[PDB]
Formats: sequence, structure tokens, C-alpha cells
Amino acid sequence: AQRVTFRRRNPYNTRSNKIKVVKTPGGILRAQHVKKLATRPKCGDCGSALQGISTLRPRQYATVSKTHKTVSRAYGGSRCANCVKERIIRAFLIEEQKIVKKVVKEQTE
Amino acid sequence: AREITDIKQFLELTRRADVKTATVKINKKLNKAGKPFRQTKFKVRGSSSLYTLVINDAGKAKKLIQSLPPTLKVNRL
Amino acid sequence: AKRTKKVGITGKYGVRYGSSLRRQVKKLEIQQHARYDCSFCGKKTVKRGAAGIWTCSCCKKTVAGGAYTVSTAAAATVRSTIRRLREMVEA
Amino acid sequence: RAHAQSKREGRHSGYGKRKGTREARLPSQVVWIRRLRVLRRLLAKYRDAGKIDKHLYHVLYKESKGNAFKHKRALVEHIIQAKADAQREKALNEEAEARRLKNRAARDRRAQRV
Amino acid sequence: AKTFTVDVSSPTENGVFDPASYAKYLIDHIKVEGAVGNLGNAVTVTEDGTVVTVVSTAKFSGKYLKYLTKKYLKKNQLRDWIRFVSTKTNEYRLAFY
RNA sequence: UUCAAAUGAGAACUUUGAAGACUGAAGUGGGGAAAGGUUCCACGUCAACAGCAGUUGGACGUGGGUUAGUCGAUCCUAAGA
RNA sequence: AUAUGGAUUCUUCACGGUAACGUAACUGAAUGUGGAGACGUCGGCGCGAGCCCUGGGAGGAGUUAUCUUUUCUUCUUAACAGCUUAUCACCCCGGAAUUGGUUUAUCCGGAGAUGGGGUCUUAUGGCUGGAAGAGGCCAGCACCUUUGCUGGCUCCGGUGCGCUUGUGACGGCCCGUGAAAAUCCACAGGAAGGAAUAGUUUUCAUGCCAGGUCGUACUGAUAACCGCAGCAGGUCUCCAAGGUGAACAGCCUCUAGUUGAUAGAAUAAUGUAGAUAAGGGAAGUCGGCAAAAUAGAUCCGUAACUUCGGGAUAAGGAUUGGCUCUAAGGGUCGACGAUCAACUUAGAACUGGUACGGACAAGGGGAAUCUGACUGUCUAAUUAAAACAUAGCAUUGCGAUGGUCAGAAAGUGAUGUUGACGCAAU
Ligand SMILES: [K+]
Ligand SMILES: [Mg+2]
Ligand SMILES: [Mg+2]
Ligand SMILES: [Mg+2]
Ligand SMILES: [Mg+2]
Ligand SMILES: [Mg+2]
Ligand SMILES: [Mg+2]
Ligand SMILES: [Mg+2]
Ligand SMILES: [Mg+2]
Ligand SMILES: [Mg+2]
Ligand SMILES: [Mg+2]
Ligand SMILES: [Mg+2]
Ligand SMILES: [Mg+2]
Ligand SMILES: [Mg+2]
Ligand SMILES: [Mg+2]
Ligand SMILES: [Mg+2]
Ligand SMILES: [Mg+2]
Ligand SMILES: [Mg+2]
Ligand SMILES: [Mg+2]
Ligand SMILES: [Mg+2]
Ligand SMILES: [Mg+2]
Ligand SMILES: [Mg+2]
Ligand SMILES: [Mg+2]
Ligand SMILES: [Mg+2]
Ligand SMILES: [Mg+2]
Ligand SMILES: [Mg+2]
Ligand SMILES: [Mg+2]
Ligand SMILES: [Mg+2]
Ligand SMILES: [Mg+2]
Ligand SMILES: [Mg+2]
Ligand SMILES: [Mg+2]
Ligand SMILES: [Mg+2]
Ligand SMILES: [Mg+2]
Ligand SMILES: [Mg+2]
Ligand SMILES: [Mg+2]
Ligand SMILES: [Zn+2]
Ligand SMILES: [Zn+2]
Repeated sequence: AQRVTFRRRNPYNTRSNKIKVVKTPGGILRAQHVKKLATRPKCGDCGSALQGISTLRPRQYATVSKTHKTVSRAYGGSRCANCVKERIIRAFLIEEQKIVKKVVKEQTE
Repeated sequence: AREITDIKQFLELTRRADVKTATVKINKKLNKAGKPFRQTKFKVRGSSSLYTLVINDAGKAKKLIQSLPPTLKVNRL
Repeated sequence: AKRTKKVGITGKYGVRYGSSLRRQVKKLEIQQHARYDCSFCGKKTVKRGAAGIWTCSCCKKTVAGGAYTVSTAAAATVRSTIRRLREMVEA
Repeated sequence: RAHAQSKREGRHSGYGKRKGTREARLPSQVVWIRRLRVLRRLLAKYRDAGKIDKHLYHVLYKESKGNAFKHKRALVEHIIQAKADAQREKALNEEAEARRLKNRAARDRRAQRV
Repeated sequence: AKTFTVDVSSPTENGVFDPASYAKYLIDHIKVEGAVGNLGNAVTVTEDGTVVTVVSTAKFSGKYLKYLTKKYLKKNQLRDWIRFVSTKTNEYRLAFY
């Protein structure tokens, strides 16, 4: 079987030196250096992967349109749908409870 | 390298004022039944991308070659 | 079938370290690897992370606890004492 | 190729030709995974095709997680026997309820004529 | 039905060849389902004097035809003067040198 | 290791062909890091070196050769300075 | 830097979907928030790639006394782009015990399971463009040169506890929970600027310009490094074919590489290395030193003692080849039928100079005593041990204006990003 060599001067099997063995149109086997895989962006509230947001290396996000990096909702590509809904419910209920607490304080005096 | 499918879009691309070269490539493929047909690829060299239109109809291919602008450097074969 | 008569989880240690030490380690390894009831969601899904950290796989709530048990008896006593003193302070 | 063909026909596989343990030659875990996967896919196929209901499926799934079944043939024969027993019980209960209904009808007409 | 043609005109006109013997060898040695000589309505080998034609419905290939032709040439010490060469697909010839 | 041919004043050791072998992919294979610094390659060439030899060489003499927006350095911070 | 097109706006800064969310766009300052960068190790399982094996066919080469539809070999597809494609996760309907679903591994479900229908990440795979014009394998011509051409084929599958590697969802482990920063993006917010003989939008498409400096040869070692040298030493790492075999073991082979060690002639003693040996079997010797014996796998069987975990491969036995069969263990499609596919185990007969883990490969065992619990560590270059360490046990100091220890001194320092379940000294 044909054997391959690193294409860069790094001879060590480090995280940044991963290679794949591909066959070229010349009919031979050659190493191709593969970038480290991207990590899905994660919700800032619960930590789950954010649905609908592309998974790219940090600087690749500068080369894609806004549609790839956000979701049409109140917190886009920052918080997940369930965490946004929980934020809505908490905000509304706590403001209502603030109103009732204020009136209770006013009517207990 | 991009593939296009609209004849009108290809004709628009052929006049984009930065396209100065095209190529017409003839292939001898088979139409999923063993019959050897003539496939024509029109490849227009844009500044950033090479646009390829694939036509499996030799008559439509000849019509497109006739309709190509006369200042395109058509580069048959 | 019952694979070991008494060593239990400490069968991994073989014949080493002494029977008394293996028993003492066995008790606390059983405690630290046990599943505990989540006080928040009511599910038997609380497991230890590092020492003193106990996380529920459901509802993702983590509570600070003992090194090998979720709640030490000293901490339960301190909780009761603090509840009593808070009640005396408020009334 | 000739030696591979001979091995496929089963030659050169005796005790004098084995140097690794049986587990080394073929893991018992691999064998069990194969057996349990064929048992589970057969159970799922039967449940989807309606040959068994979900309760018998659950019982047989737990039994197949237990050893309880030498192979697919054993599971199929056990399913056959279980369904035969279920049919027997159902027929017995149907006949008992038919006899009860007959007796109730006779009692009713007796009371209406007496 | 697949057709394979062999142009023997060059070595037959250069004297040292026998198209009839080569064809007879083809019927006698072409195997069908492992058995030789059992070419019952499945392999036909016809002759014209310059072109040997094989029509096959059973398992047959140009590789097998070349193998049998090389065997025949070796048997008749006709190698190192005759080559079984493919000009077009399933169209071969006996190049003479 | 062997045979023949070529070259040469001179051939066990150079070259080519033929043969016999080995490393047997954790190589006597193909690349690199440190280090070396031209040892790379071509031509000429054997006084010295290659603990025999030498027409050969990592030798001697003269030349040629290392082409990047994308590979690295450069930038970041680590222990630390 | 930019001009068009596209988009948006008369309801100024978009529409659609119940929703998860979708898109070619679809304003967004300060400030703040979040994410990526960004992370351990092992185990099994799934998937991908490359390799391996293999069928048909289209070419070339080898063998052909005989046999071999035969042996070898080519049949390939990059970055990038468009469409599409997952596990996981999420959404809508619904309310489940006769509890169901489900992994190799037992987790999940009224905090909403199963089920039905959808959304999403694009690792990855598929098709297409790149791209057959390339590369590969051939054929037929011509050749004072440059060698010139002219044609053909470069296709369709299968298989898996296979190897290497990547990855996914998990599980085990910790008094160990296994970097940081540059950088990039998103979100909250609404500062500000915005339309109607017209405004907005360089996160949509296309278009224009530029991208400097230094390194780049070669060896990387039984000759390019270090060891005084062309030194049997030392020196970090990537890829990794077939067979036998559990195997990256040993042995043989393919690709690639080498055939380099001063040679020739004899075959004395004594050597170095490898071996054999009648009968005896440690009587040798300080001492079984050295050597021999054993060895793989399957089946049987396994004592004292024990911290119950082991001892244990205890001990001690039987078998193993070849060949011809038999049986069992599966996938897919519609109790069976059709079809496809790979090995593992068991058994039987036959057979031979009773041979068969036939080369290779590969435990000697037992009864006890002293000693150290064990794994581990050291005198590199005469000592590997009972020595050191170790977990365990115990003692000591210290509550920070402190204990222990540094510094010539300091507005100095280690423990200390520490606080008695700690640090320090034994
Ligand atoms: K999106
Ligand atoms: Mg194995
Ligand atoms: Mg097991
Ligand atoms: Mg020599
Ligand atoms: Mg030679
Ligand atoms: Mg060897
Ligand atoms: Mg060898
Ligand atoms: Mg040189
Ligand atoms: Mg010399
Ligand atoms: Mg000399
Ligand atoms: Mg020189
Ligand atoms: Mg770079
Ligand atoms: Mg729109
Ligand atoms: Mg569900
Ligand atoms: Mg991809
Ligand atoms: Mg590795
Ligand atoms: Mg280089
Ligand atoms: Mg090199
Ligand atoms: Mg090397
Ligand atoms: Mg040196
Ligand atoms: Mg094997
Ligand atoms: Mg003797
Ligand atoms: Mg004897
Ligand atoms: Mg004896
Ligand atoms: Mg004696
Ligand atoms: Mg004596
Ligand atoms: Mg003595
Ligand atoms: Mg010895
Ligand atoms: Mg034994
Ligand atoms: Mg013993
Ligand atoms: Mg010791
Ligand atoms: Mg060990
Ligand atoms: Mg020493
Ligand atoms: Mg020593
Ligand atoms: Mg000691
Ligand atoms: Zn969230
Ligand atoms: Zn919980």
C-alpha cells in the first residue's frame, strides 16, 4: 500500500497536525491536512448547542452572512428557544408579583 | 467553479463586461441507456468563478453557440 | 449471580492494601457512586462530579455537598440549627 | 486463495491449528452482541408486524436481555408457544363467559315464566 | 449475446497459421459452467477464413479469449511471432512480426 | 556474494546487464524536528582522506541550485523572564 | 476602494412557519452579556475515509510437456462551490399501569413517554460543477532533429469483531475533574441617521486593487548530528502491503531500498558463538553457575493457606495433522417462500513409519525458612537489596501582629490563587 508523508514541517501528531489520506486525480495517495473541527455555539443559559446556528471556527463567522449566525427570535444565536421562553415567563410573572407586592405593602399600612 | 442551469442567466453571464473568455467542451457520455449522446459544456471565465452550463441537447447546444456573443473568445475544444 | 462474597466494589483492588483499608474504602466508594434523590425534581438522578459536587442529570442542578455523600450529618445538623436560630430571631 | 477456500470449507481449523484462546479468536462479547441484536430486531419486527403485542414484546425484550434464549429459533419457538397458550386461555375464557350468559338467559326466562 | 471477433488475416496470409485449427481449438477448449466441450447453444465459433467470430450467451470474456488464443499459440510454437492484440472493444487481431 | 561487458595504465571494490540474497512496512522504505551548513546537483578529477583498493565518493577543483498573501516564523499567551 | 444589480421603505429600518426555526439581503453607537478559541484518560458500540480482501468486464504482461475462464498489473478524481445527507438535540398533536420505549453496556417518560408529523447542527457521505481537457493503461503509424502524433478504454459491483485513522452518542475513574491569551461572532440596548418628481442597505450577488520581510537545497544517521573518527554507542516524531499466526511476536514474500563492512588459500592447537552425546543423573560446585527440561490452544482436574479478593496456568492429566462430510449459530425482501453473505464452535468417518502448538513461537514445578506488605525508586561507570519511597499509624508547631523557611537589605519573598478535613516538622 502507498504510504504518505506530512505536507508541513511539523512531524508530530499534534492537534493542529491532523491529516487525512485522500486519492488525487493523479491516482496516488496523499496526506491532506485537516483543520480542527468546529464546535457548535452554545446557549448562554443552559449550555446546549444552539439550533440553526452554523458551527464554524471562530474567525469563519466573519465570512458568513448574518442568517447563518442568528435565529429570528428575541435572543437569536445567544440563547435557546426554551431558555428564551423561560426568560419571558419569569420576567412577566415577576413584574406582576412586583405589582401585587407593591399594592400589598400599600394596603398593609 | 459553479454550475448554472438557466439559459437566460448564462447569456447574461456572457455579457457581464468582465467575462472575456469562454470554452465549449464536447463530451461523449451515455444517457443512462447505452446510447452515446453529445454533451456540451459552456464554461465562461468570470473574474472570481468559472460558470459551467451543461446541455445534453445537441440542438440547444448549437443554438447557444450561435447565440454566444461574437467577442467572447469561444474556445471550441 | 453474586460474584464476590464481601469485597464488592473493592474487588478491583485484589488482595492489596489490607482488608480493613479495603472495607473503609468500600463504604465511601459505595456512598460516592450511589444515585441520590434530586431535592428539586424528585428524580433519583443525582451523582457526584468532583468531591463535594453533586449534579442531577435531570434538571441540571448541582448542589454543594459532602465529599462522598450528598449531605453529611454535620451539615444536616447545621441546617436544623440555622433554621431554629432563624426562627428564634424572627420570633 | 486456495488456503482461504479450504478454510471456508472448514479445513485447518482443528485444535492443532489454534494458537490464540477462543476469546482471542472471536470475542464472546462480539458473539453476544450479534445474538442480542438479532433477537432485538426480530422482536421489533414482530411487534411492528403485529405478530406480538407490546406487552409480550416487553416481556420478551427483558427475557432476551437476560440470556433466556439460545438463538433466533429459540425465540421464535417461545413466541409460538406463548401465543398458543394465550389463545388457549382466551378460548377457555370465551367458553366460560358463553356458558355464564347461557345460564343467565335460562334463569331470566325461567323467572319471566314463573 | 456478446460478440468477439479475431482478425487472423495477417498470419493466415503470411503462411504460418490455420484459422480452421484455431477455431476447432476454440470449440474444443472453451469452457461453459466449468465443463469443456459442452457448448450447447450457448457458445458459437464461426469462421470466414480471415475472421474468427465467437458469439456467447454464457460467461465469456475477451480475457478468456486471449488466454485460450495464447494457449493455442504456445501449443503451436506460434508465440514470439504472433500477438493477440485488441484494436477495438471485443475486436482483436493476430499481429505478426 | 557470483558471471560477463564497458571504462580505464591499472577493476574483488566504478558503471551497466544477468544471477543469487537481505532489510520484510515497529524497514536497510518515504518524510521531518534538533543539529550540521552546501554534505544537494553537474562537470573535471585521484597528491592527500575513505585503517585493502579505487577509474568511485559525504574527497579534491570549478560552477549551478533553495522562487510562497494561503507552509512556518512573524501575532497570542503558558510555566516563567 | 467601490459602481451596478438585488433587497428594503407610502405601515420607513423584510417577510413566512402554531412552533422548533427558514431565507440572498433584511440599519444599529456607547455600554453590557454570552458563545467559540478551550482542552483528561480508558473501555465497548455506531458511522466515515484510506488501506486490505474479492466478483464481472475493458486492456497489457507471465506460465502453458500437462493443468489452470488462470497469476500479476491499470481502471483514479484534489482544494473549492451548489443541491442533498446524520447521531444528538428541539418543536406541534396526546395523555400513558396490562407500564411502555430502549442500549453491547439500564437509562428515559404527567417536569409529558411510546406513536404520528416536523425543525436543526453538515463531522460525514451521495450527485453535479472543478473534470477529463488532467492522470493511468493500451493500440496503429511515422522518426535527420524537437520525437511527432492519430485513435481506444479509463466501467459496474460485493464483503467485514479486518488494519490505520477521524468522528459521534455513551459508560468507568479521581482527596487527579484534566491551560491561558490573542482573535472572531452573536445577543441585550436604542444613541444616531434615515423615504416619496424619492430615500436606506458594502453581514446578498457581481465587479477593482494590493498583500511586504526572513526560512525553503540536502542528511537526519552502522558515513551528512553528538561521542577526538566514515565509532556495533546515543539522539524526538509521522505513514505502514500479503501469508502463517491472538498478535505492530518470530519466519517468508510484494512496493521501495541495499547488496555496504579489506580480500584470497587452507581447516592445527587454544579460543568466541552455536550444537549433540551411550549409562548414571548434581555424585561437579560456595552455590544446579551454565545448560536442559516445561511451554501455544481445547477439555478434565486443581491442595495447604487466605486479608475471601487470591493462591491458580497451583499440582497433575488427555487431545492437537491432513482429507471428506455433518450440525448449530445470520441479513434483506413478501409460519413459510425467495435471495444474499461471513466466520466461529461442536461432532463423525477416513487416512499415515502414532505423526501432527511438526519450522517459528513458547511457564519448569512443588514443601518450607529469613526478609521487605504490595506497585514503585537509587549508587549513569563494580553494590537493585532486606536499602529509599509508599498507603496506613502516631507525635509536634501554628488562628496570620502566626508556624516553618528564604533574603545583604528592602515599601522583599516561598508555603499562599493557602486557613486546622490546612500548611509546616518528624
Ligand atoms: K439560522
Ligand atoms: Mg482477537
Ligand atoms: Mg465478557
Ligand atoms: Mg566487496
Ligand atoms: Mg551491480
Ligand atoms: Mg531476518
Ligand atoms: Mg527476508
Ligand atoms: Mg553527491
Ligand atoms: Mg585505504
Ligand atoms: Mg590508494
Ligand atoms: Mg565538492
Ligand atoms: Mg499558516
Ligand atoms: Mg425577502
Ligand atoms: Mg417523543
Ligand atoms: Mg465537509
Ligand atoms: Mg496512533
Ligand atoms: Mg525540501
Ligand atoms: Mg529531505
Ligand atoms: Mg530516514
Ligand atoms: Mg562527527
Ligand atoms: Mg487469521
Ligand atoms: Mg548423556
Ligand atoms: Mg540417554
Ligand atoms: Mg532421574
Ligand atoms: Mg555436592
Ligand atoms: Mg565435592
Ligand atoms: Mg557445601
Ligand atoms: Mg540458570
Ligand atoms: Mg497445569
Ligand atoms: Mg504455591
Ligand atoms: Mg519490596
Ligand atoms: Mg503492573
Ligand atoms: Mg553501578
Ligand atoms: Mg548492578
Ligand atoms: Mg524501609
Ligand atoms: Zn438554553
Ligand atoms: Zn434534578
